[PDB]
Amino acid sequence: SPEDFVYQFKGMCYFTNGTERVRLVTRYIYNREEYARFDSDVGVYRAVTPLGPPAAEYWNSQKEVLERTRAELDTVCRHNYQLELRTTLQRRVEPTVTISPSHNLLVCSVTDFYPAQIKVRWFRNDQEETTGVVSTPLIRNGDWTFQILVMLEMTPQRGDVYTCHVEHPSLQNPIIVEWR
Amino acid sequence: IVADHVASYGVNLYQSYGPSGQYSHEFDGDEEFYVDLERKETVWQLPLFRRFRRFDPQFALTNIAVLKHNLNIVIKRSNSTAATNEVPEVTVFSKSPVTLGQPNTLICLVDNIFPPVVNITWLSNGHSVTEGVSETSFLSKSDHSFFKISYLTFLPSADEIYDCKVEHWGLDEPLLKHWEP
Amino acid sequence: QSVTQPDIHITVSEGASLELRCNYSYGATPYLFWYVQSPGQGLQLLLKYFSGDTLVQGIKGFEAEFKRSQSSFNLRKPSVHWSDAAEYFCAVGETGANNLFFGTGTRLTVIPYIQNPDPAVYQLRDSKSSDKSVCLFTDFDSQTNVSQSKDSDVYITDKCSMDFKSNSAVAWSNKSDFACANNSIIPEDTF
Amino acid sequence: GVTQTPKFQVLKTGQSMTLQCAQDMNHNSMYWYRQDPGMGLRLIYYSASEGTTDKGEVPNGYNVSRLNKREFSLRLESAAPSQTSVYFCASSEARRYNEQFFGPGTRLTVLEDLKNVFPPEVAVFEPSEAEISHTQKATLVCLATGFYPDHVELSWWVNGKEVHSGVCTDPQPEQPALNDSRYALSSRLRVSATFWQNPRNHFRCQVQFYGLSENDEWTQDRAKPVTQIVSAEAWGRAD
Amino acid sequence: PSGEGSFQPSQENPQ
Ligand SMILES: *[C@@H]1O[C@H](CO[C@@H]2O[C@@H](C)[C@@H](O)[C@@H](O)[C@@H]2O)[C@@H](O[C@@H]2O[C@H](CO)[C@@H](O)[C@H](O[C@H]3O[C@H](CO[C@H]4O[C@H](CO)[C@@H](O)[C@H](O)[C@@H]4O)[C@@H](O)[C@H](O)[C@@H]3O)[C@H]2NC(C)=O)[C@H](O[C@@H]2O[C@@H](C)[C@@H](O)[C@@H](O)[C@@H]2O)[C@H]1NC(C)=O
Ligand SMILES: *[C@@H]1O[C@H](CO)[C@@H](O)[C@H](O)[C@H]1NC(C)=O
Repeated sequence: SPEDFVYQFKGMCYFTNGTERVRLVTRYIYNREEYARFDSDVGVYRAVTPLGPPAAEYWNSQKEVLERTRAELDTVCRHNYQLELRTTLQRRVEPTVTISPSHNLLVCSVTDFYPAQIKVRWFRNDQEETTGVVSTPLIRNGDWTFQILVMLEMTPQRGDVYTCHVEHPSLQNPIIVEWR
Repeated sequence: IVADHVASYGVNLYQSYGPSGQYSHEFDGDEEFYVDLERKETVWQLPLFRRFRRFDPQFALTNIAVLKHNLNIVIKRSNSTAATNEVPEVTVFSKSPVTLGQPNTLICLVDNIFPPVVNITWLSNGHSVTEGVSETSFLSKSDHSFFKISYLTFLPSADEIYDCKVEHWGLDEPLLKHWEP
Repeated sequence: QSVTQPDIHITVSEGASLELRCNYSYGATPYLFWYVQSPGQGLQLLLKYFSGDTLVQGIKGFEAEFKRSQSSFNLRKPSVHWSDAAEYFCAVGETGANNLFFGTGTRLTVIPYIQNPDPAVYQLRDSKSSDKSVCLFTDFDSQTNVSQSKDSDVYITDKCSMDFKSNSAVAWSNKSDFACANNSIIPEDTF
Repeated sequence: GVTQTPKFQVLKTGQSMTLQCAQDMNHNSMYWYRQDPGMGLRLIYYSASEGTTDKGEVPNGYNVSRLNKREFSLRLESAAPSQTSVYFCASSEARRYNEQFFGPGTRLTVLEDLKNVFPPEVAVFEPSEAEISHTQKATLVCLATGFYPDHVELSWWVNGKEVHSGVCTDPQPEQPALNDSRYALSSRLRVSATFWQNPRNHFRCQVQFYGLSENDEWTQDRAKPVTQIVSAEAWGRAD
Repeated sequence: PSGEGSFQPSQENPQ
């Protein structure tokens, strides 16, 4: 019901193979419509929608504005990445693995881990990787931790032991949790 | 579009309603910090960031001022095209597996928030909760929309129903997402 | 963060090469600047550096190279002009800090070149109302330097839009009985 | 560009004065510096954006107010002899490490005693007869003696128009022992011999003086050194 | 400690 006019500016950095590949994209957005942007691969300001040409042409005409934005690949993208290595990229949080029976279905709850890289597998008895498991997408908790729930369509027997193999870069050896 | 690590230094936001604004830095989809524009201070989300990293809050105040100036020019260029309200997606789930006795946290993911004006409150058995309630800032999305996450530190009991009240202009009535152990 | 200038005053002739020394304290990604301040005027940015090529070209035909290992940003010019005679300041900044630290400043004096120098003393006719008598010397090369007045009640002044190339200095006293004849003067003089 | 009002100001210990600064570059950040010999530039106060004010390194005895995006003023409640410095106003797009654009500057001199303020004498020199016969070029050395403070700007006016060609003025202007000693500035005007020989040509050495205002108190027998131009004229001579 | 780098947004044409 109330009238609102939103404006957004996103100065993004894209890193690949560490410091090898770096790309900057400054996005100028009116409400949800991105009208102007600056790509490091392009080298100049470009209009995305018909609301962008007056801004892009004015920013390209000014020599000081273009020189500043072109230099932002080293002054902010490459600068903050060096600071990121000491804290964020060095941050390793060990996951908590628990199995709960929901009694012809098993859920492997992998809780609180950083970074996003994870490999979870369901095993039947010994060295028999099951192909009937449904895994939830990578859930973002928001407080620099992730969680993933891997469900398994299970049928129990007299001498059946179900193990959950979890691989994460924070561990030197994988986590194996059993269920009888 | 494809990269090993995606970062935003930062997500600059300003809107006519209030008028209110927001400045935050993101790395791989997670918020590093947010600048409290009124108190003129940098609030880091991790204890590791508070001890080894610093940010000048003056950079945010000057950037939001440019955004304030730019918004007025683009309104006239767009011929007063106001922001259309979006239907938000609400999901409620626990941080760790629910076990009676062990302390847990309830996460209320409110996705597809546009414009970025939302009221997220918690309800336990029909009564409003304020104790042990923490809230993150508006996290940016590729479709230029926002998502906010609300937390509730609680102890799961034998019988205790929880609901997440979300108030947005994209909804006629406040949406309630129920949760129970 | 700080900036240091070892030179306070540099005297050079027109056309000769210039080198203004400036070194900075520290910086992960430094912002180095060079400002020129003409007498009776404000500061004007010549050149700047923050990223890219180490050798940066600026306005008024100035250039500077960024030495990270030596932590310096020296300003250089192949041929100096008479208009370059001003105070030079070098500022320092950082990417994650909204602050700028300016230097003490280095004074620069450029003596104009005279192709046809004719140094001569002239007996000037002072006004009837004024108690003082005036005398002046015009067109002297960069090799000749005029020194401060020896006598207390005797005052000398120095010195000096494309007419003329020559410059002049005034030496006068309220005694009225003052004679033009001096510290280190050219042997060839008229009148 | 950055505009600063006034250009020169003489104040007594305790007086109040406001330095108005304006920029037409649509810049968010505005600054107020003070230039001193040997020290360089020392920031007093700075406004990063409209409706925001922050202290510099020397903010004691000063107060600022950011009226709008283009104007930023520096107010002095009580004048002190330690505040005797030339003030410069700067502006940058948004950050301090952006190209800073400076104004012309405002020279300020605070004195305890208002008795040591004297306007100069415009002693316009008549070109020497020996000069016209030798170098074939007339020179007019308009001298200024007995002036305090250095709040003096000289301008040469020929036939109603302000000239700059041939003007030679001192960069910095008697008693070396005296702390409140009056200085002396010399200004020369070199013109062709044919131009001076013409009697219809008019020469005027204009001296703009920045002294006390009409509201200021004066209880001395001598003439009040008010903001009045001191000018003397000279006409061309054939012989 | 070294401060965090930030992207400066380009001001729109006021004319
Ligand atoms: C930009 O937006 C305009 C909307 O209106 C106003 O303008 C902007 C600048 C802001 O100030 C807003 O807050 C404000 O609301 C568009 O104008 C309107 O476009 C409509 C398109 O469907 C059109 O129907 C409408 O006309 C109506 O009024 C006609 C009678 O006009 C009366 O009003 C004038 C006001 O000046 C007054 O002098 C008289 O009383 C007069 O009789 C009527 O005949 C018609 O049937 C409509 O009911 C437009 N109104 C106005 C005032 O322009 C604008 O649209 C374009 O321009 C207009 C001139 C026209 O050519 C349209 O077809 C165009 O789409 C829009 N411009 C663009 C580029 O999108
Ligand atoms: C949020 O709550 C306030 C009252 O505290 C109300 O005025 C406002 O409209 C609410 N916002 C939304 C989006 O419902």
